[PDB]
Amino acid sequence: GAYKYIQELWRKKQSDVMRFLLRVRCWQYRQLSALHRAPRPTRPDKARRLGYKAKQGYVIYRIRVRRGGRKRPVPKGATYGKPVHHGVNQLKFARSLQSVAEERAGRHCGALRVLNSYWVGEDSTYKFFEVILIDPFHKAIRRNPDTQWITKPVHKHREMRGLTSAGRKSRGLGKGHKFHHTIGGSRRAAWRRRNTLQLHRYR
Amino acid sequence: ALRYPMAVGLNKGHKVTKNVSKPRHSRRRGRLTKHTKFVRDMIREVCGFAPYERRAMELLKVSKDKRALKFIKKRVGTHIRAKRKREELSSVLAAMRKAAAK
Amino acid sequence: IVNFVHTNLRKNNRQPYAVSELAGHQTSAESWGTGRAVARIPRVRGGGTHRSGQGAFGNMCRGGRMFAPTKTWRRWHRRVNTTQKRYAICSALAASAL
Amino acid sequence: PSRLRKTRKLRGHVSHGHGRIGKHRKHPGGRGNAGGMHHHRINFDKYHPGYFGKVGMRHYHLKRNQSFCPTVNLDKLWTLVSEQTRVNAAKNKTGAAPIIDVVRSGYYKVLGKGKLPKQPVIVKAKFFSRRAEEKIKGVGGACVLVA
Amino acid sequence: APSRNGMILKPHFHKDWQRRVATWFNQPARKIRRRKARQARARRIAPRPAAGPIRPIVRCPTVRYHTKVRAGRGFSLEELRVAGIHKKVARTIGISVDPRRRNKSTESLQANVQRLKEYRSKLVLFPRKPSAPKKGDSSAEELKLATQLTGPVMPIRNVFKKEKARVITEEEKNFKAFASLRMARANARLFGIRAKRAKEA
RNA sequence: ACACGUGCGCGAGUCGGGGGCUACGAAAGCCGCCGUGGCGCAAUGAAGGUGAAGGCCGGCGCCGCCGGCCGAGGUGGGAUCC
RNA sequence: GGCGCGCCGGGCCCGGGUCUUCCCGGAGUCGGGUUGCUUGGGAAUGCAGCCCAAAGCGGGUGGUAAACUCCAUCUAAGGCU
RNA sequence: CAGUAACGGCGAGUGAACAGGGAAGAGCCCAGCGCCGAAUCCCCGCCCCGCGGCGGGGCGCGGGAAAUGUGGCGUACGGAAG
Repeated sequence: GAYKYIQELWRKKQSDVMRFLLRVRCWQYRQLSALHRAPRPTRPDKARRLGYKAKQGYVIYRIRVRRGGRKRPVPKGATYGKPVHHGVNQLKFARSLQSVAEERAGRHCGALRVLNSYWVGEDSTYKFFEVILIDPFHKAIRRNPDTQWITKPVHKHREMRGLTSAGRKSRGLGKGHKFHHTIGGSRRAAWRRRNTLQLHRYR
Repeated sequence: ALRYPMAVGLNKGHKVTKNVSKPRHSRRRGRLTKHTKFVRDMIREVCGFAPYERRAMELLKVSKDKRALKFIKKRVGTHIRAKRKREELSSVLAAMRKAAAK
Repeated sequence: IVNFVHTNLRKNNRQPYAVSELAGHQTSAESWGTGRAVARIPRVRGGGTHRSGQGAFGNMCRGGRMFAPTKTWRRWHRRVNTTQKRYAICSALAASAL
Repeated sequence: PSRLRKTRKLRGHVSHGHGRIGKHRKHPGGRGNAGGMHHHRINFDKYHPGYFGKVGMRHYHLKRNQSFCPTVNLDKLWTLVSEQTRVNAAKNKTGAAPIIDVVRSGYYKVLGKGKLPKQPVIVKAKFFSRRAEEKIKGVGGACVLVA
Repeated sequence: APSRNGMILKPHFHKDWQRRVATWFNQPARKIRRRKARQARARRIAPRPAAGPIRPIVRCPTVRYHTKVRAGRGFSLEELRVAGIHKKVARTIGISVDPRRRNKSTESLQANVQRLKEYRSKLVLFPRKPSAPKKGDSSAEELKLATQLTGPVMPIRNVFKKEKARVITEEEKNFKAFASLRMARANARLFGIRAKRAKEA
């Protein structure tokens, strides 16, 4: 199949073939608005993996996120605290720019529900991500029993809660020795158990 | 001259006869299949090389595969990875000493 | 042993009671300070009402909270040893015959 | 019982049993374990010697089951097996010794503290001390190793 | 401040702990809540075991506990295969499966094979239609003695073999058990530098 | 939470507190192949680790095996018994 | 509003075992450096920015940095519950 | 487990995890790789049951999505074909 050839060609991003396409498209993407609808997946291959079945109701928005970290919003760099919290410039936002992309695609398209996203280019100033959006109300999705999980009210705004694959990676969850601080539901759920007096009735 | 099974030492543990079990199918992931070899060999001919590979190649052509080792160890990541890269960049380079011979 | 076991296991069928956590502390009260010829109690912030400048926070203050408000994490239940529990019933049946 | 307490016998007094000169103030020594090297040094020197400083090697991921080796002495070795066996050992004619599987009862080492009564044993213990060996050999027994 | 000979003790109450006090007045209502659900489930899983499907004989890991035996997650795929049970059919007839469980021993393997052999003989299998007993079912007189198994099904018990008294042989008397352990310690530790100095020599 | 005193129970053990089984009663009663586990029963060392009486009479004026029986100290003061 | 007893409406023409020939995996992502936050995680537990940029007997983990060995242990960068 | 390993002007303080005993207990689906003539899907017209969860059966050189990949088989516990 062609998809395996597109898969391994997309791993040779330093090649003359892909450095032409990742640059000339990255030009084309700057000239477009910061959030616009793409008519198809830029990568038909990558969208296959992340769940994009090319049928009616499946949507792909190409949104760009302004590149760099996060500087602390304080007037004239003055945090009026202790020398630890004096920091502003070299600070980093907890979620990835791919997750910041999905939650603008999903916020703008509130009617739709965000599945996943994939990188399609980066410049000095911007990254570019195709975000896979689904209609929970198109009968193609609303009838297909293996894709009617998004159609239920539990999956409203996955992108906003870190349920999307890009969103999950900011939380620090997974199994084993490295992911103890989010054992239970999350980092918030771990913290609670550990800082709750189980004052038993008898004790 | 009979020993006992001891809980510490060079050959410690409890008596267990070992079953000849087939290794599980998850173990063989990343094994180089006949077809996926061809695809990476095919796309290599279509795409070419990364600039760091080509620079490392020109350090092997002057025959400096420590200054090439120290290069790739900065470029690709670790020592274990940079050694495998040096092994494989020298393998594609050996074929250029073959393919020009006849 | 009958007295000890009776007067610890009768604390176990006992429902919690507590004063509400916010009781007395549902005001924006603030002490007038070190003049004004009044006794430095956190006075209720200004208005055209009776409460304006009365006194809110304190066990002694009218309205107010109580001293050390009763918490529901009081140890209501006292556990007794099984052997001691048995040696209350053996003694209680024994006195019943007499 | 709030009625049995000292608080009830301090109604009618003034300071409530906390001094008239040095009043019951909030934290007049600092909170908790403060001034341990400054103004509470003498308490810490006299009663908690060794409190300040490091010693020995840090062991990061210590699991308490790798270093599990619960010990029984020879003093109470016979209590692991029923009193019937110790009775049936001496009286019978063969010279057969009963087996005390020390691992079955939940100990991994046999230390040799007690006087061991003069009748043979076979002890299937995981570890042994040097004395515990000599005592069982002296009474006339086996120190069988097991894992 | 410390008064005299006290314990240098550190309470963990420097946070806002009173907000997060978990009280246990739920407990007696919870024990009824769990119990009512346990009964209502048992009456639903109507002739089936109440405690659920069979769990395999499983050794506890780590040297502390490997003298004991548990109920596991589920049966290994080779424990089912040697027993002759299909891994998709196992779940339907009340057998716990987990694909994760390896088998390193024949002892634990053949024990859990013999476990499934005992289970299937104990099993009473109803027809899927009452008016049609199919080929892989049981007889009507053996179907009327079907009662819910109160407690865990084939409870896994921790028992040691009946060994008798022996006349102590002359190697058993003359086995230096302490010095054996102390030699083994050295023969584990130093071994690596003997094989290294055997390279040099 | 810790300490010490005192009362009770059991005692080298002890304790279900978490779970489970069967109006007052959200109580009480029960479990022991629910004692997991806690503390106690063993200490010391940074750790590798090690881990708690002997003398005698002999077989080869002795020395490590061979053997045999008796064997958990001594002094001083000691309420109580004799 | 559950729950099966009998008819009919249309769907569905399915298995299991051994044998041998073939098939088999998610990339600006792992990973590395560096920075900041973070954690009990200590020559960096986690998270993120920028830069470097993979492999296929490979890759990750194996609670002290690194080289050289064996071994053990899972299949990451997709989803539901 | 455990106020433990560890963190900390190694000061004040902070501080998990595994094992074990329980409550509950349930597993799974894709992409890829491939195979079958896109075998798949949404929608409009009429007839016909029919439902205050708009679904069922027809009937249409009726329209569209879709080879930039729909559907069936199949997912690391291996799988498929003969």
